[PDB]
Amino acid sequence: AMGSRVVILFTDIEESTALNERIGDRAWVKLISSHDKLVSDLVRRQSGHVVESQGDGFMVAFARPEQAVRCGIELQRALRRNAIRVRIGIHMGRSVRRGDGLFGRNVAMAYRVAAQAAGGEILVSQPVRDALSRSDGIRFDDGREVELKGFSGTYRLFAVLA
Amino acid sequence: GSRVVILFTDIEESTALNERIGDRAWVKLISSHDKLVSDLVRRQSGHVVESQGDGFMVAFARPEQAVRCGIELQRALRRNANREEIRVRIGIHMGRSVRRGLFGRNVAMAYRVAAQAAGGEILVSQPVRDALSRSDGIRFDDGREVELKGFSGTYRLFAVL
Ligand SMILES: Nc1ncnc2c1ncn2[C@@H]1O[C@H](COP(=O)(O)OP(=O)(O)OP(=O)(O)O)[C@@H](O)[C@H]1O
Ligand SMILES: Nc1ncnc2c1ncn2[C@@H]1O[C@H](COP(=O)(O)OP(=O)(O)OP(=O)(O)O)[C@@H](O)[C@H]1O
Ligand SMILES: [Ca+2]
Ligand SMILES: [Ca+2]
Repeated sequence: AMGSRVVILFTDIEESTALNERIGDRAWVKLISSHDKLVSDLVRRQSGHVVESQGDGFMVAFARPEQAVRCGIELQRALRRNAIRVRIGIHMGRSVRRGDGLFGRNVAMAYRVAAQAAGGEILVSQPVRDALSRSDGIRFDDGREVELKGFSGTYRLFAVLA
Repeated sequence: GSRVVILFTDIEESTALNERIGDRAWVKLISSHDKLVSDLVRRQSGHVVESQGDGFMVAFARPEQAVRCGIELQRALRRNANREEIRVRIGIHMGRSVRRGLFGRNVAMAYRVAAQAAGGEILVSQPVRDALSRSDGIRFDDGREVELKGFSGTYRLFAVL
C-alpha cells in the first residue's frame, strides 16, 4: 500500500513491571529518564529518529538497515557497561506516515520481531538479514522459523552476533 | 506523582485485522476510531495522553468520568458493528503516577487490567469499583481474582455490567 520504505527499530525492556515494583516508582522514574537520554543520544549518532516513546521502550526510524543494527549494537554494549536488559527487533518495508508517526502491518511486524528477542539480544527480519549479507562487520546467526501473532505462515528471524 | 484515573484501550487482534483489510483501509479505520474515542473522552472532560499503536492511554480526574466514557465507547462500537468490525478491551485503574512531559507502576497496572479484559468488556481495579459502588448508571459483577504479570499476589478485577 502507500508509504515509503523505512527501517523500524523497536526496543522493549525485559520484565519492567517486576523491576518497577522492586525498586519503586521514584527509582524507576529516575532510571527510565536516564535510559531515555541514553537511547536518544545513540539514535542520533546513527541518524535515526525516535518516533514514539512507549512506557517500556521506543520505536525508532532509520533510512538504512546498517544504521539501525549498528545503533542496536552500540545500545546493547552501553547497557551491559552500566550493568536493565532490553530486547531489540529490527524490520524494514513500506510504512504509512501519519503525522510524525508510523502505521501499518510492518510496524506491527517490527515490534513482533522485538518481542521474540531475548534480553540483551538483537533480532532482525529476513529482509534486514538479506539487505545486510555482505556488510563488514555485521554478522548474523543461522536464523530460526517462528510463528508471529497476526501473521499467517512462519517467518525466519536472525540474531546479531558479537 | 499526583492522583489520577487511567483508562487504557486495546483493540483485539489488531494485527490480524491489519493484515486482512490492508494498510490503506487500516489507517482509515484507526483514524476514525481515534476520533470517536477522543470525542467521547472530551465529553467526559478526560484527556488523551498517549496513542501507543492500536490503543490509547487516557487520564481522568475522577473515576466516574472514566467508566461513563468506557460505557459510551463500548455502546458506540457496538452501534458501528451493527451498521469493519472492531472489538476493544478497556481497563481502568486509579492511583498516583509521575508526570513526565505518565509513568509508574499504576500506569502499568492500568494496562494490565485492560489486557485481562475480553473484547467489548470493561474491567476496573478494586479501588475504582469501591469509589463507584453506589454510582448511578453503573453496576459491577462480583469480580474475579487474577494473577498479573510483574505484580506479586493476586488482584480482584470487576466488570462493568
Ligand atoms: N498490547 C499492548 N499495547 C500497547 N502497549 C502495551 C501492550 N503491551 C504492553 N504495553 C506497554 O508496555 C508496558 C508493559 O510491558 P510488558 O507488557 O512488556 O511487560 P514487562 O513487564 O515489561 O515484561 P516483559 O516485557 O518481559 O513481558 C505496559 O505498561 C504498556 O504501556
Ligand atoms: N510490550 C509492549 N510495549 C509497547 N508496545 C506494545 C507492547 N506490546 C504490544 N505493543 C503495541 O501493540 C501493537 C499490537 O500489539 P498486540 O499484542 O495488541 O497485537 P494484537 O494483534 O492486537 O494482539 P491482541 O489481540 O492480543 O491484542 C504493536 O504494534 C505494538 O506497537
Ligand atoms: Ca517490556
Ligand atoms: Ca491489541
